[PDB]
Amino acid sequence: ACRKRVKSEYMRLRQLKRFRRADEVKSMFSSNRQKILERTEILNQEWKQRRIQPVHILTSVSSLRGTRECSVTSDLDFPTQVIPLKTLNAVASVPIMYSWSPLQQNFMVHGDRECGFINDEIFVELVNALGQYSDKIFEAISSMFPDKGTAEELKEKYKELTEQQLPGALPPECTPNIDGPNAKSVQREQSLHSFHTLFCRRCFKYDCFLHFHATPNTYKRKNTETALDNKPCGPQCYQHLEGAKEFAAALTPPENVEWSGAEASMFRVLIGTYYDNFCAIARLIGTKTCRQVYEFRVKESSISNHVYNYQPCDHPRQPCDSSCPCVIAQNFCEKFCQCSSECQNRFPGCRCKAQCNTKQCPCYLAVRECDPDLCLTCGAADHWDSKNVSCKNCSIQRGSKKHLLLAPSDVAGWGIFIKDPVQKNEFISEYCGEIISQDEADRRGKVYDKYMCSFLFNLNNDFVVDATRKGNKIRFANHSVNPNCYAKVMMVNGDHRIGIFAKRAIQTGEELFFDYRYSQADALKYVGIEREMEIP
Amino acid sequence: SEDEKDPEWLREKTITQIEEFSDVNEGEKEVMKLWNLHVMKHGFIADNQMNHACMLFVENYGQKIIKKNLCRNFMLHLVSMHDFNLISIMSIDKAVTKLR
Amino acid sequence: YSFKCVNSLKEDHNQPLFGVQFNWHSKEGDPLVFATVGSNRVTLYECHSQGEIRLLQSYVDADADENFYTCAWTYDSNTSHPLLAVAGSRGIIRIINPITMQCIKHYVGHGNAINELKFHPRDPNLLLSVSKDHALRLWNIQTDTLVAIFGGVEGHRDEVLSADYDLLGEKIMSCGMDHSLKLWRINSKRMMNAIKESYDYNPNKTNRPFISQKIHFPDFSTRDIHRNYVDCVRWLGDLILSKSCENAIVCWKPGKMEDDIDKIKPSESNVTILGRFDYSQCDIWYMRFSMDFWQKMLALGNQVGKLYVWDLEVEDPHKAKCTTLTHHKCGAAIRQTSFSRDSSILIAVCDDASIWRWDRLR
Ligand SMILES: Nc1ncnc2c1ncn2[C@@H]1O[C@H](CSCC[C@H](N)C(=O)O)[C@@H](O)[C@H]1O
Repeated sequence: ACRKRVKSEYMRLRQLKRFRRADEVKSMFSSNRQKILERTEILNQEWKQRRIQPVHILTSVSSLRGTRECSVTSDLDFPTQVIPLKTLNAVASVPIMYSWSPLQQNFMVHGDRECGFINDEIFVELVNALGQYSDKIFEAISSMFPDKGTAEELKEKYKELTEQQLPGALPPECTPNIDGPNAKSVQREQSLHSFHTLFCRRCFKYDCFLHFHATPNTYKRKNTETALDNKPCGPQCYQHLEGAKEFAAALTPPENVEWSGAEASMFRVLIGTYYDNFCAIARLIGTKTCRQVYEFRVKESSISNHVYNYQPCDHPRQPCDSSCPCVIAQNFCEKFCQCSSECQNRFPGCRCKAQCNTKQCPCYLAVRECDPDLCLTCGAADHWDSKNVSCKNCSIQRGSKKHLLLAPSDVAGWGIFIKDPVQKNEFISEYCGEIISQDEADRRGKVYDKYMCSFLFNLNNDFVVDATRKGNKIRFANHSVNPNCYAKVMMVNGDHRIGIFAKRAIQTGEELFFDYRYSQADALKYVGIEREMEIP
Repeated sequence: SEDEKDPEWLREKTITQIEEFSDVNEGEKEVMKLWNLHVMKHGFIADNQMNHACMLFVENYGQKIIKKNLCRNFMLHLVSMHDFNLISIMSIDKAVTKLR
Repeated sequence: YSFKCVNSLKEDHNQPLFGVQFNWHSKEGDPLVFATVGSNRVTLYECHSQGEIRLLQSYVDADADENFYTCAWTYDSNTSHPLLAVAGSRGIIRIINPITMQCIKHYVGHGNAINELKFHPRDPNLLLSVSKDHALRLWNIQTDTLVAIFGGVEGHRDEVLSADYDLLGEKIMSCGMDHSLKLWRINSKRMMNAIKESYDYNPNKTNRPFISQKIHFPDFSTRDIHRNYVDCVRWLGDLILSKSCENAIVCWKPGKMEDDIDKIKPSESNVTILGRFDYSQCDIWYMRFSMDFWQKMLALGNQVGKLYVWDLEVEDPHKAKCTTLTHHKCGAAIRQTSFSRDSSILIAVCDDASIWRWDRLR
């Protein structure tokens, strides 16, 4: 009888939850106001403390009798009054500039249908079996009206419920840090995987700002790093039978003491570094003496140029064939590229010996600087902290930023100068900014064109550099068709840069100029001014 | 001059960029944040520079790591760069011996 | 609940009018004042019985012919004199002392133009300036120094005009044209110190200037709240009052109801909605209103001169006690309104260089 009626009201229970939205609104509408009453008087209380001077009306001024006076009337019947207007002090007409952040680097860039249910599968047979004229029918019953998910849709929704109970609070694959008192015995591949994923070789750090690109960090050097075999290199270390010397290669007086599971977490990490050092493994972590560390280990063992963007072009087994990306990009197969020195697109380096930025030098002749390991002959790696080296193709590498002086330019708003005199072709800091893709450059270009701004430059055939929201000082320098300086694109170990150099001998106090090299619409609309006098 | 190796705001930018990882522990996170922050603070790019960076990371702020007691993550951090062919065996023991 | 118009005025320069604020920097019994700022004109008014109004001091600016639309009450804690800090479309801040009847103080450095001026509720010497640069500029008026800068890089993606002060000045708010909701604490340890050394400076002390601070991380952010132009945001304790150009005033607090405002994190973006106040024909920007000193009743003006009134007592937007005050003569616009320090006097701005003053029927 009432079985079905009690069932009949079961799926109508959702409408009761509709008015629960306003359950606690009035309660908090009282708490906040109560606190407001406390705060408002306190400020008023302080306002009671400080005496305040009244107002004073104007008067006729002997030196300003004829000051121009405005008149204010009343929209209503009130009288009309006329009082003079005393002009305020002079204000300096200052040119306009737009907010930013100091950037010294280059960085890559209501429906009518809803869902919900109740997980009462225990009692749905009370709903159906004990409520017919069973449990699985909840998916179907919830599915007639489009206000809830369909019978199948609820099944994935219930799969979320099991994925909502879950084990303890932790990401499914991450492991606690070893420094933590709950250090686990996570093996080398799993533990280093977090380091593997986060690390980035190009800028030799973790999670490079300026760089989904990933490579397996298997390294093509010799497979092992063996140190010592069957020898007492430690203060007291095993030798045993010497037939194990080949066995260690083939795998590729006993005594003992206790151990701990936590210390074993790094023990077979140590065997991943040397694989046979009986002593350094004991030196770092071990509950056994350097004698017995072998005993623990043995049972453990028994248990035509430029244009495109650089890329570490790959060919793991095959040589640098057509599948080698550098064949397509038309540039070098650098050390990061999977070509060896055998691969003919290997770059030799900065082969100079005396000066490695001179007219006849591969650094200066080509578009590439000298890496510290390239003109080692001329001290490219000589005291990077020190600024005195014969290799001048390291200024950006050593970050020898110039002293740029912000100033206001009659040509356009503000401008940039230099503190020290600079002769022809000396360094000026790089146009530090952000590297965006071509498509967003189209998006940002029209945005910048919409706001009539100029901080965008095409990096190469593959990318475009932006320095609008974050940039360096030189982005505030003006332009001249007859500039005193120039911008020249630089390469750094497969990274696109741009060097700024003075065209002529220049003393302190000269404004900086260059050419944006923009589209025709971009040029005239922005730099169609050159400050020339016409007599006739 | 305002010409320094790193503006102050960038330090917390990567701090936010590192800390956002819901899948990375705090012990490893804090060390690498400390490890990130010194690298641009000195601007060392060469392999020996990276070797010189580690000996400068210790004995200057590795005591803070000792103060933070975040060693075991750092030791795995030290072997990581070793296995990343940037650091030799002789360098990793210097940090090990400095604590001990 | 009780507000009728018994007074009105109109001046001669015909420019669309700008913000007006009542002298809450007064005493209960002293002559309470309200000022008015024009594009290049600034003036004040006095409220008298029987609806009478007398025009107070009036000044003009012919040299810098750009709009002046931002003002903030100023008071001298030392000499017990009130003032008024004004700024416009060039970013230069001018301070007026009616007793001195002259403007002598230098405040330049703003990027494009200032679109808000406000002072700290306690400190009468610290001015809040908001920029269309998406950055927040701060000046210590008495020391003439530059206080820390907000929103240099991590600010709103579009222009910012509106902000608010809690009565403690614990935090500061940013709500840009991009409908985002960005908040910065003022109770930061770095912030509080920089406030202290702002008063600690001497030109002959050091060659170095007062080292300002760049702060960029906003303690909260949300964008799905407003689908249309946002131009008005307020604070109600831990609540975020807001008005957009969508004919709907809305208030909310971040995250759950139980979430305290002072413990929120920048990465959080959850918002639970609890307010709604729709209106009509006010779907444009340049629209600002007033809130009483006690923060109890509001006067929402309209471009057709209509005034929408709603109380913030236990009576909530859930019932939305309605009062659509209106006057027939004004139909141009209402750029700003001004509740007095008391609730008795109300001032409404009509765009054709005209004013309409309403009085509470207490
Ligand atoms: N050489 C030039 N002459 C006139 N206007 C220029 C200019 N170079 C850039 N501009 C304008 O200035 C804007 C960028 S600001 C760059 C100009 C100047 N260096 C300064 O700091 O103010 C662009 O929108 C462009 O329209």
